[PDB]
Amino acid sequence: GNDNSTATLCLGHHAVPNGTIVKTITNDRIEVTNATELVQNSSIGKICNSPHQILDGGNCTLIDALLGDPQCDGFQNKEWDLFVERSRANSSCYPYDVPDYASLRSLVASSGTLEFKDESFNWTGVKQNGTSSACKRGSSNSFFSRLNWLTSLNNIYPAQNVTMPNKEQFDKLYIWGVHHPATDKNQFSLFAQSSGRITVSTKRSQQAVIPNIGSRPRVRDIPSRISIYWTIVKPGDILLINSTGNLIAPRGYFKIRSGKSSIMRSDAPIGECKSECITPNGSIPNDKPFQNVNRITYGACPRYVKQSTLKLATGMRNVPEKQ
Amino acid sequence: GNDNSTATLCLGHHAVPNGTIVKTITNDRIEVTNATELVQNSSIGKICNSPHQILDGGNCTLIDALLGDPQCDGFQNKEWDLFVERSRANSSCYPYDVPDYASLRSLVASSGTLEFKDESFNWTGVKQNGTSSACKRGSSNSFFSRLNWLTSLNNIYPAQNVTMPNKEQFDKLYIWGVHHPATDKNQFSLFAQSSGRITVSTKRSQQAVIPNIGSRPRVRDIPSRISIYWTIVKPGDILLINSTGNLIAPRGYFKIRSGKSSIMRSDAPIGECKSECITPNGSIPNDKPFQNVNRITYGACPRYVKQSTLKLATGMRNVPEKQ
Amino acid sequence: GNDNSTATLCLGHHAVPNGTIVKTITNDRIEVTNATELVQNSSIGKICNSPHQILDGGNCTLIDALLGDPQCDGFQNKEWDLFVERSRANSSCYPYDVPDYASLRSLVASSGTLEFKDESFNWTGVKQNGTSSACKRGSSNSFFSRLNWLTSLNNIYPAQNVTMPNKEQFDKLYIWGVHHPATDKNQFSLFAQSSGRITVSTKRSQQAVIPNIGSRPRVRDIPSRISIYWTIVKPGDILLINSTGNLIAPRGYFKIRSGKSSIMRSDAPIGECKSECITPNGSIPNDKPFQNVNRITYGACPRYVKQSTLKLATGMRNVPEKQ
Amino acid sequence: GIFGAIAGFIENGWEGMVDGWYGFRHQNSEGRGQAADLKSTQAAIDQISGKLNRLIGKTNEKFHQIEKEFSEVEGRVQDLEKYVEDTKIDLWSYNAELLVALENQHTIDLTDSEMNKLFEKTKKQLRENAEDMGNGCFKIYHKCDNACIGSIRNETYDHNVYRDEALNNRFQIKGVE
Amino acid sequence: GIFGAIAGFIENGWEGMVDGWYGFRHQNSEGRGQAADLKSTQAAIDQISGKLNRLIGKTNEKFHQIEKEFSEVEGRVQDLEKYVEDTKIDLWSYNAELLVALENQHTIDLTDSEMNKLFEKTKKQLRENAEDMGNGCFKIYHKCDNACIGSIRNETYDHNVYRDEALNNRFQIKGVE
Amino acid sequence: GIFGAIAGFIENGWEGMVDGWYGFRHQNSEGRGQAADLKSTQAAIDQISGKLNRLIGKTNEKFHQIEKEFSEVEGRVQDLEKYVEDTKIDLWSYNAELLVALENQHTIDLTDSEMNKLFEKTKKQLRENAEDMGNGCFKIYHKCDNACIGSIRNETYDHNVYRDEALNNRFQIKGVE
Ligand SMILES: *[C@@H]1O[C@H](CO)[C@@H](O[C@@H]2O[C@H](CO)[C@@H](O[C@@H]3O[C@H](CO[C@H]4O[C@H](CO[C@H]5O[C@H](CO)[C@@H](O)[C@H](O)[C@@H]5O)[C@@H](O)[C@H](O[C@H]5O[C@H](CO)[C@@H](O)[C@H](O)[C@@H]5O)[C@@H]4O)[C@@H](O)[C@H](O[C@H]4O[C@H](CO)[C@@H](O)[C@H](O)[C@@H]4O)[C@@H]3O)[C@H](O)[C@H]2NC(C)=O)[C@H](O)[C@H]1NC(C)=O
Ligand SMILES: *[C@@H]1O[C@H](CO)[C@@H](O[C@@H]2O[C@H](CO)[C@@H](O[C@@H]3O[C@H](CO[C@H]4O[C@H](CO[C@H]5O[C@H](CO)[C@@H](O)[C@H](O)[C@@H]5O)[C@@H](O)[C@H](O[C@H]5O[C@H](CO)[C@@H](O)[C@H](O)[C@@H]5O)[C@@H]4O)[C@@H](O)[C@H](O[C@H]4O[C@H](CO)[C@@H](O)[C@H](O)[C@@H]4O)[C@@H]3O)[C@H](O)[C@H]2NC(C)=O)[C@H](O)[C@H]1NC(C)=O
Ligand SMILES: *[C@@H]1O[C@H](CO)[C@@H](O[C@@H]2O[C@H](CO)[C@@H](O[C@@H]3O[C@H](CO[C@H]4O[C@H](CO[C@H]5O[C@H](CO)[C@@H](O)[C@H](O)[C@@H]5O)[C@@H](O)[C@H](O[C@H]5O[C@H](CO)[C@@H](O)[C@H](O)[C@@H]5O)[C@@H]4O)[C@@H](O)[C@H](O[C@H]4O[C@H](CO)[C@@H](O)[C@H](O)[C@@H]4O)[C@@H]3O)[C@H](O)[C@H]2NC(C)=O)[C@H](O)[C@H]1NC(C)=O
Ligand SMILES: *[C@@H]1O[C@H](CO)[C@@H](O[C@@H]2O[C@H](CO)[C@@H](O[C@@H]3O[C@H](CO[C@H]4O[C@H](CO)[C@@H](O)[C@H](O)[C@@H]4O)[C@@H](O)[C@H](O[C@H]4O[C@H](CO)[C@@H](O)[C@H](O)[C@@H]4O)[C@@H]3O)[C@H](O)[C@H]2NC(C)=O)[C@H](O)[C@H]1NC(C)=O
Ligand SMILES: *[C@@H]1O[C@H](CO)[C@@H](O[C@@H]2O[C@H](CO)[C@@H](O[C@@H]3O[C@H](CO[C@H]4O[C@H](CO)[C@@H](O)[C@H](O)[C@@H]4O)[C@@H](O)[C@H](O[C@H]4O[C@H](CO)[C@@H](O)[C@H](O)[C@@H]4O)[C@@H]3O)[C@H](O)[C@H]2NC(C)=O)[C@H](O)[C@H]1NC(C)=O
Ligand SMILES: *[C@@H]1O[C@H](CO)[C@@H](O[C@@H]2O[C@H](CO)[C@@H](O[C@@H]3O[C@H](CO)[C@@H](O)[C@H](O)[C@@H]3O)[C@H](O)[C@H]2NC(C)=O)[C@H](O)[C@H]1NC(C)=O
Ligand SMILES: *[C@@H]1O[C@H](CO)[C@@H](O[C@@H]2O[C@H](CO)[C@@H](O)[C@H](O)[C@H]2NC(C)=O)[C@H](O)[C@H]1NC(C)=O
Ligand SMILES: *[C@@H]1O[C@H](CO)[C@@H](O[C@@H]2O[C@H](CO)[C@@H](O)[C@H](O)[C@H]2NC(C)=O)[C@H](O)[C@H]1NC(C)=O
Ligand SMILES: *[C@@H]1O[C@H](CO)[C@@H](O[C@@H]2O[C@H](CO)[C@@H](O)[C@H](O)[C@H]2NC(C)=O)[C@H](O)[C@H]1NC(C)=O
Ligand SMILES: *[C@@H]1O[C@H](CO)[C@@H](O)[C@H](O)[C@H]1NC(C)=O
Ligand SMILES: *[C@@H]1O[C@H](CO)[C@@H](O)[C@H](O)[C@H]1NC(C)=O
Ligand SMILES: *[C@@H]1O[C@H](CO)[C@@H](O)[C@H](O)[C@H]1NC(C)=O
Repeated sequence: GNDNSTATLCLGHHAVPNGTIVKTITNDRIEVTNATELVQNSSIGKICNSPHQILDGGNCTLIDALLGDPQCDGFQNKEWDLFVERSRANSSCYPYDVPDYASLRSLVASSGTLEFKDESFNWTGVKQNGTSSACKRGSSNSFFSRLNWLTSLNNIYPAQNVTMPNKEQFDKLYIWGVHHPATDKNQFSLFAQSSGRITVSTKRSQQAVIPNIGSRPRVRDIPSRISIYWTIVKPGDILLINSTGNLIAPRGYFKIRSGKSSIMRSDAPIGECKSECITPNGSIPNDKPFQNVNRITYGACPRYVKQSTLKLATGMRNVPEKQ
Repeated sequence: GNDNSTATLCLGHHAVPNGTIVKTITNDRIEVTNATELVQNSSIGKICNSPHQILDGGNCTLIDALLGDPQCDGFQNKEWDLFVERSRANSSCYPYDVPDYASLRSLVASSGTLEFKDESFNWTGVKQNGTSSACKRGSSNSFFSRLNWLTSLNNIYPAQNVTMPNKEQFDKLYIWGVHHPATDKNQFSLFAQSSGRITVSTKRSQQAVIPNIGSRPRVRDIPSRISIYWTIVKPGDILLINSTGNLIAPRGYFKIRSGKSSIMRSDAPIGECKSECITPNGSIPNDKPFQNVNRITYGACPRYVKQSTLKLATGMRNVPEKQ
Repeated sequence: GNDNSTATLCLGHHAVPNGTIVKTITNDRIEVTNATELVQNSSIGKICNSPHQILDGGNCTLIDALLGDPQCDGFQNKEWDLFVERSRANSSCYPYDVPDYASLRSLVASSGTLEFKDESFNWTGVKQNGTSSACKRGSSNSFFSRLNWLTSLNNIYPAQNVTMPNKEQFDKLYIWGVHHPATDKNQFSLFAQSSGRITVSTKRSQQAVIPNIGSRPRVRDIPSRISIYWTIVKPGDILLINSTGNLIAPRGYFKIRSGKSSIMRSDAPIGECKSECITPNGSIPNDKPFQNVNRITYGACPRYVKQSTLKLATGMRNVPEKQ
Repeated sequence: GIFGAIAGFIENGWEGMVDGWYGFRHQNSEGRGQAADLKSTQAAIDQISGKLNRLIGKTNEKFHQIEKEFSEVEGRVQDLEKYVEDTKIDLWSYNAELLVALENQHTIDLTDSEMNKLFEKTKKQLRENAEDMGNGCFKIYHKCDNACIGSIRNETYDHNVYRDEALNNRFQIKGVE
Repeated sequence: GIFGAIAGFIENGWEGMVDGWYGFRHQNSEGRGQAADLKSTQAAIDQISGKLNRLIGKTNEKFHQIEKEFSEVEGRVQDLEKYVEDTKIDLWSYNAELLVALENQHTIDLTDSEMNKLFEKTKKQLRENAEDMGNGCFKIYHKCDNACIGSIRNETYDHNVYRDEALNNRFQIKGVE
Repeated sequence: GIFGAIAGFIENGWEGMVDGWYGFRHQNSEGRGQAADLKSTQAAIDQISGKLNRLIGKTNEKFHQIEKEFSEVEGRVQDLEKYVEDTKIDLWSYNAELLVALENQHTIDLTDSEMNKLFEKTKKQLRENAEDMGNGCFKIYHKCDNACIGSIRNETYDHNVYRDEALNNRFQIKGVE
């Protein structure tokens, strides 16, 4: 109440007129003089191509580039730390399918390298270099650039027996296929055999595919399909291709390795910023401990939480005056 | 003490003669004036049919109803939010097996809808609506109500070529089988072919099954088996069945969707209470944050913990008097 | 300050000139009078065989002992709680492969029992005890001790139709194989059939394997391979063997149970200690709550954490004297 | 007991309380009475029942999940499904044990602090009109009737009214010899 | 508020403060003044911003992971992949909620304790030269100018100089009757 | 340093103590001595080694688990097995870091409070016979021999015996002018 003789000395704390709401263990609603946000909830909206190398999938998908699709002709021996394939990709060549599409796509993405070194397979008494009317590069009939459609020559398809040992110090990737004809007439015209059979084996694992003749719905004016397999040859192993008939022979091997590369499905345009995380929504700042923009992340991204907001108390309780 | 002088003013805290033991971070045994239980350890013992729709599996299983078993004849186009199949289910029709039984059972349970709209497949020169002596509905020979056992007519089995475009806006479910004959004499009797072959394919995925002739142990007076596959046709796709022989043709498609439905194995009787969780032991109260009655739960059930008791201290430490 | 009239009494706490650094929630570097380590970062460097029974794999692998490899001839009906297979194991018999090697190896490890009781299969008009020149036991030609290589007698291979119903109360394990011949001449010489077929079926599940004739790379002077399947007969099923040829028939059943047994890959010098945890690096003390030596553990082992150091404060803040 | 107001200087607990948690006990020349402090117990009630509010009401609706019981034995993928479900249980078992341990310890310390500050608040009001025995009791040296005891109870007590009287009974003992 | 120095005996805050967190207010015969305590706020600043340092900067580089979105409906293996990813999200959601709750509660109690110990430290320095009004405000009885308050403000105050003077104003009221 | 009895008003530590954690130092006309309080250190010891008891002894017996190292490269199912095991390691890494952080902070606060209540308990026993210098030390104004100093040590001290003597040496300075 103030006086003239004695003194007075009080203690206090600073406060702000407009505080921030936070959540504690005992109070679901409590005011704090200053609070920060822990979860990221926004993105720049554009992918960024640094520091990790980012290859745009363009008009096709990874496996399409693995086969030599003319739409992915520009991916000739290209590496990437993240293959951003787009949802608008369309197959624009001879129809094909993979019995283990999920396994093959993830395996190639992990290597992150499309290095190709063609090898001279010793095919004898057969017409190699097969072409189809469903794969037009430069307005001319063609086929997959990484595959070899073997077709009988002079209406004769002698049985093959070839081998290709490994001298290198890495796991080679031989990718071959099996041609399923639509009709029995197609089987005899191309291959001159009532029923073919294939055996691709190594010293450790063996494979055997019997072609399944049968008419299938027309896609890209082609009623037949090709089923594409793959084999791994470690150093010290020897590959052996028997191939009585119906073989879409490989041409070389893909240099498989292991690293920090992967694949992602996204539609955000590529940019030029610097960011340590890539998500399908786009690059995000890499400072907040948590985030909720997208569960699929690449890089040193913050953890994903369901909660959209998490306020952390940085100041004391805000108890204003007046009122 | 007390006096005829100035004062005495003590402060205290309430307590009870019999407290409850709790566990803290520093004391494995400490008394608290009042504590609550956080883990649920008991069940009502009866499954309850509200608010989630619950369909009793009856005498058979989901896949048995998916085929048309007479024991499941009452499941004609029925939907459910939880299919409670019983352990006493017994197959009472033609013996069958599924190479991917786990995948097929989970897929149908997720849709939670047995809607069936038959389509008139264009089978020519063949005997449709085939029956069998191992499935007697009304004391008369019959077969699966959702399958069509094609058999050769006049000892002739012409090759088929049929199609079925998808014009709806949902993924159709065509379920077909292949008949494995017990003996070579059987293979000629119903099918008039030395060796059959089947090709069911769409624009995106293809399948091909060759029947495996061979005698198998007798169950329900039948030495043969039927293996049942399934195919999914998205809108804009088209189905194609080639079927040289041995095809257990489908009749229609099941309306596949996605929702909150699932399957569960249980033996508790069906009641009429209101509960938000269903477990094989039975419906449980939904108030306690944790539970340990059963790991398999459906609905908004509490989390499962190994500990059977977890006491939470609500009052202060209990320090009684006397003694 | 002292005097000669009044007294003086201060309070204090003990401290050490050299303390230990610890990490708290608010101080990444703070000194404590005494702290302890929580993560185990070292091992004895050797496995040891107490209290759990430990069987050394020796020169071969578990599946090699499952077939009768002469290298594992000493594993005749031996049980274990942990099969420590070695990285130097080399196959020393007829080359073989398993389509589900991962599944078969895990199943046998879980049972942890190589009990074998041979059953007299009734093979008629065929040569039993088929021997191969790729497996020398006692400098003489032999084959797998648990498999029976059926070969045609007098250039005649009658079809086989035999059973073996189950009377015991445990799941029998019939392990059989199919012989893939390298060349068509080999197929006729051994089995006298143009093309074989195999059918192993029970009342619950059925199997059918057609041999894949084809040349394969030479290992141990053998161009052919044997692919080994397996079947489980429950207490009440009846196994049925049905094959025109190419059958590497079983000799009995491996008694299957479930218990606290598993396989592990290691290279440590198995000893004579007693320890409740067995990691591939060795045996670790079982007192620290966490550890970081190896992610693969067997027994009551602590929990693997990435952190190599976690110091727990078991004292007070060390604020020293002087300075 | 991190503050010391429970099981510390207070010997025991008062079982004869039904109108609150923390209270008072006084004896005067005109009689003896008892009453509780509504403000103190209400504050501790909010910070105890509030923990129940945080625990109860979590939304964890889950409908379709992988199989957890197996009538067969297949191999690799069956082992993986069992390993995933078991790991989830083990992680949540530690989360439940840690949560109850922290909540129980904090609750005990919270009630301990809530009465240590009631003792401090009362002692501040009485100024040098009273002292403490070290057992939670006071000695108000003014000749306090029932009115002033209650006046202290709802936090209104002018110490200057009884200031010069209490100093006589605290320092002027036997007329300073 | 586990000590009671915030929203306890201190009734309201001081919005007119930009030069510190915890400070002083005084009025003498020569005027009224205000000044903050840089030592008290620095102790709480280090123990608050340090929590930001622990949270920010974690290295969790992950490059190749299982598929998390599906255009197919496969069955068993598709369900397991979804279940594993969903379980990871659910567990980390509880970890984030629990962590932010413990950090916020500890921070509030930390700042509350910092003012309680500043009041205790100030009271110790003044010895019996003054008292407390029960609202966090002392009542210095010495005939003091602007000099003492700054000296107390930076922890240097010899009570013996003003000891015998403050005794008359505290105990020798109206000449002990 | 939540309470302030460690690194607060106490300037330094005492390396010369082997018989306990918290102790006393006194000087009288008959000599200087030192002895520790067994009751205070035992209370903290039980609440310090108890945390060791909770951590050590957990039963988590696991025998059969999925494969964790791979000599081949399979594909989809191989990736899932690696993701599950890695996720379990990452979650348990955070659980260990959080647990050791909460335990260490609570440990430091517990010892800090255990000596703050020792100062409060001692001061309550002394009543107004002494004061404090603000560094954990008192001035027992009574002519205390060795017997009464140790009498306070094991909690037996009737202040009424030395009450009028201490008031003379504390308030009647130079005969009140
Ligand atoms: C077993 O059963 C199966 C299933 O039924 C059956 O397979 C069907 O076989 C028939 C023939 O017997 C197939 O029909 C043929 O398809 C050919 C091409 O027609 C399609 O492609 C045209 C070109 O499109 C391309 O080019 C344009 C640019 O020009 C571009 O935009 C497109 O994207 C694409 O790249 C397309 O124009 C055409 O569409 C016309 O026709 C359809 C259907 O009537 C109509 O809806 C459209 O509006 C439009 O008018 C179509 O999509 C081709 O070989 C052939 O057409 C020639 O022959 C017929 C008959 O002689 C003439 O009338 C016609 O003028 C042409 O000369 C014919 O249309 C059919 O697609 C198959 N279906 C499936 C599902 O596989 C098997 O044959 C049966 N038997 C056996 C033994 O297997
Ligand atoms: C390749 O090898 C396989 C495997 O060996 C082989 O397949 C076997 O084939 C033989 C015939 O060659 C099968 O045996 C036949 O089974 C028929 C039915 O018999 C069974 O069912 C009877 C009825 O049970 C039903 O009904 C009752 C109510 O009435 C109900 O309770 C039951 O639950 C069920 O629904 C049942 O009574 C009978 O059991 C009797 O016999 C067994 C065995 O002796 C005995 O243990 C019982 O106590 C009881 O007495 C049995 O379970 C039937 O066709 C047939 O019986 C007739 O023929 C024989 C021979 O002429 C007469 O003796 C008899 O009186 C009848 O007229 C016979 O029993 C056998 O089941 C097959 N095995 C397997 C594993 O599938 C192939 O043929 C071989 N070759 C080829 C080319 O594949
Ligand atoms: C389809 O194509 C495939 C692929 O090309 C083809 O398969 C090849 O077939 C040829 C024959 O046509 C195979 O070569 C034969 O291999 C036989 C054995 O030779 C190997 O084994 C020798 C023994 O090693 C064992 O014993 C020693 C101790 O003695 C021990 O240390 C070893 O570990 C092991 O246990 C080994 O010495 C030998 O190595 C010699 O030769 C190689 C190659 O020249 C050389 O690199 C070495 O330095 C060393 O000199 C080898 O590893 C055997 O049948 C045969 O040898 C006889 O015949 C030839 C030809 O008449 C004579 O010159 C020789 O003196 C012997 O009499 C021959 O070497 C070849 O291995 C196959 N390759 C694959 C990959 O499978 C198919 O035949 C084709 N056709 C069909 C229808 O399928
Ligand atoms: C998917 O569905 C299609 C459509 O049904 C099936 O295709 C049919 O396949 C069958 C066999 O399974 C075919 O039937 C036979 O085809 C042959 C046709 O002969 C060709 O070659 C001779 C060579 O001299 C020519 O003269 C002739 O013109 C043909 O080019 C012959 O083997 C058979 O014909 C003989 O026998 C019949 C017996 O009834 C007599 O009527 C004939 O006169 C002749 O003596 C026979 O016709 C059939 O033609 C195919 N249809 C079509 C439209 O191509 C697929 O098999 C089926 N696929 C699967 C996997 O299920
Ligand atoms: C992997 O690759 C190998 C190597 O190419 C393949 O092996 C070849 O298989 C083909 C068939 O697919 C063989 O070709 C045919 O083999 C037969 C040989 O006849 C044998 O039996 C008769 C019995 O009277 C004897 O007289 C004769 O000497 C042989 O022992 C015959 O069916 C064929 O020969 C007849 O027809 C031809 C037609 O051109 C005539 O020139 C002949 O004079 C004769 O009339 C024909 O030769 C071939 O021989 C095999 N090669 C080898 C080196 O063995 C595998 O099949 C393949 N495997 C896979 C899985 O792809
Ligand atoms: C084998 O099965 C087919 C169907 O898969 C049978 O077709 C059945 O044909 C009869 C003809 O009388 C249909 O009955 C009619 O149906 C409607 C009302 O549903 C109406 O037109 C009439 O009142 C009459 O009841 C019957 O519905 C139809 N079945 C189905 C499932 O649609 C066929 O007869 C069977 N046999 C053979 C040899 O194909
Ligand atoms: C505090 O409580 C006491 C009683 O517990 C109140 O004392 C009463 O005061 C009224 C006037 O307000 C008198 O008429 C009564 O005689 C008093 N009762 C007794 C038993 O002495 C006191 O007023 C309360 N104070 C406030 C501010 O609510
Ligand atoms: C605490 O601060 C006060 C001022 O707020 C200081 O007092 C001054 O002391 C100097 C000598 O050191 C004198 O010349 C000034 O006249 C004093 N100012 C006032 C307003 O009285 C005091 O010295 C400071 N103490 C410390 C230890 O730094
Ligand atoms: C507290 O400890 C002191 C000594 O530290 C005890 O004082 C002794 O008391 C006995 C009788 O009990 C005398 O014979 C001794 O001469 C005393 N020793 C000293 C050094 O003065 C005291 O009794 C203890 N109090 C209690 C309650 O145990
Ligand atoms: C009253 O205040 C005046 C200045 O207004 C001052 O000179 C005087 O000393 C003060 N008197 C007392 C008794 O405090
Ligand atoms: C601040 O709080 C007041 C109420 O105290 C509210 O009306 C106002 O909208 C808030 N914001 C600002 C910018 O004043
Ligand atoms: C002493 O107690 C009596 C009742 O026993 C009471 O009337 C009297 O006032 C008391 N005396 C004093 C001095 O308090």
